[PDB]
Amino acid sequence: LNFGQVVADVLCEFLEVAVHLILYVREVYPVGIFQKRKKYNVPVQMSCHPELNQYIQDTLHCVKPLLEKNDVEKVVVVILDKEHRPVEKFVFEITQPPLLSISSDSLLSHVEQLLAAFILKISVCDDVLDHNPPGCTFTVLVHTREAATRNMEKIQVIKDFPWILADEQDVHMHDPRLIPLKTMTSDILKMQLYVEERA
Amino acid sequence: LPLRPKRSPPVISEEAAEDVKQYLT
Repeated sequence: LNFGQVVADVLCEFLEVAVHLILYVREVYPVGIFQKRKKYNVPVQMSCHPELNQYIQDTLHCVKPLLEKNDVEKVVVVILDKEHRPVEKFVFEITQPPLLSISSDSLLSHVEQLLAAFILKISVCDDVLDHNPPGCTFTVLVHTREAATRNMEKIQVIKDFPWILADEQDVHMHDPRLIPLKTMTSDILKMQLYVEERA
Repeated sequence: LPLRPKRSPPVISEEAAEDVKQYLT
């Protein structure tokens, strides 16, 4: 029983809900494709677009093996402008502790309560951020652990869904404004969510 | 310097969005 995989499963399920909600509250896609649902006993917005949904799944299916090995330092949803310059970065800083502690109080109910606080802070974030310019798109970037083995080929999990090294153009954000969202420390996960935004 | 998908997310036309709103709730 590999609890690092248990943690990776919780993260990918959460990261899907989070990416969906980010695309909603940042209006990256039209509001019509989104449906109001409840996850972690908290209101969320899931897109019903089949190919957008498959794109997020393929991305996270690829990230998951790296999460299972604790080889991921950041998962970043980056929002591009019409000219492909980054406007905002939604940085999910992730690290499992050196030894995971699995309590039988309730592993699940309390990590989900902690993740629920992340969902609520995302919802209200469009009262602090400036409205993005029209025609924005998004991208997911994965920062791998300092010493990680051949991650470029471990992340190629989905057929015909390749990965690449990002450019400096994909990440360039000189002197941004920092918007902390939520920080959790559990006996299975330390996660930081904050937003960098173009000055 | 991080990793990214080489494939870009789909572009969803307003027509597709209306269809998604209309037929996939």
